[PDB]
Amino acid sequence: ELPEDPRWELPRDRLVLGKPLGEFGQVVLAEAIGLDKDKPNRVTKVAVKMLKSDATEKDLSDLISEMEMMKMIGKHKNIINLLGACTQDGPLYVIVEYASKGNLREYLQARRPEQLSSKDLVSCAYQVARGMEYLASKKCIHRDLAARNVLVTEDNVMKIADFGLALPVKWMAPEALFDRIYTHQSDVWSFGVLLWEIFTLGGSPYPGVPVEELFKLLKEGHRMDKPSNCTNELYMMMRDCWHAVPSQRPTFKQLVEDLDRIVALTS
Ligand SMILES: CNC(=O)n1ccc2cc(Oc3ccnc(NC(=O)c4ccc(C5CCN(CCO)CC5)cc4)c3)c(OCCOC)cc21
Ligand SMILES: [Cl-]
Repeated sequence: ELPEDPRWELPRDRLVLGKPLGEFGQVVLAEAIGLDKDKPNRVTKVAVKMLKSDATEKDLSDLISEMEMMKMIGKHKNIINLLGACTQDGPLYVIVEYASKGNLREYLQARRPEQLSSKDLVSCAYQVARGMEYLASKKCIHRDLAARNVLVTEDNVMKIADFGLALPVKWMAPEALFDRIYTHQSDVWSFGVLLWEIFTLGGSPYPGVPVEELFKLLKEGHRMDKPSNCTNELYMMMRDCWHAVPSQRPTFKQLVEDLDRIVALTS
């Protein structure tokens, strides 16, 4: 039996569950009635994460921990924000903001040659940087930053997902891969691969490279090549994110500052 929290508790009769959206815990589309108490007759489209039918006691503990983490972090434009929850007299439902256009990898893959400009791709990169600047300032390490874990809203807002949970190897920094040392600097390495994903329109990184070979290539100092539709300045930003010593990588503050200047100058 879970403790009630009046700040976040939505009644179950205010939540109409819809189609399944995604299958590490089950997610469904839903409609919430009267979230903003200013307008109690308004319907809001929401994503509702829950446990699977064959879920353990440890899975419940993780999903509770995930909910409590999201309360502490607070609201930002470029993250999947908590909107409410159903904890009492039924299954745990963690209600969050709905992102109608899916994850960023599929969004880009679908829109390969409506078309997206150069300015749209750098804007997309800036919003992911701005959202990670926030999560870093709230002391939250992602551990798994990628285009699959960025969602896209109806109004083209990039929202970071699956942040701070208690193949992925191609996004991990060497220190994270070898020693399991996850830091804010290892999330920058992962952001570098996320840039490479954006400017390849959802490309698969290190293609035809097995797991055993990828350990050696990074140790020896090999990196991914420049994309075709991509400037030199933006590739230097990728290469700086992929610096071997973690202290020498840029911060998300610097990346936000650099990307803000680039979006302004791009057409
Ligand atoms: C730290 N904890 C958290 O961050 N989280 C807590 C709860 C939680 C819930 C999450 O699920 C959500 C949230 C918001 N939106 C979604 N959207 C979709 O799945 C979606 C996917 C694909 C389509 C496509 C449908 C078909 N057409 C085709 C053209 O018409 C193209 C769009 C449309 C929609 C899922 C989540 O996202 C990551 C995992 O997703 C399974 C992170 C979460
Ligand atoms: Cl609420």
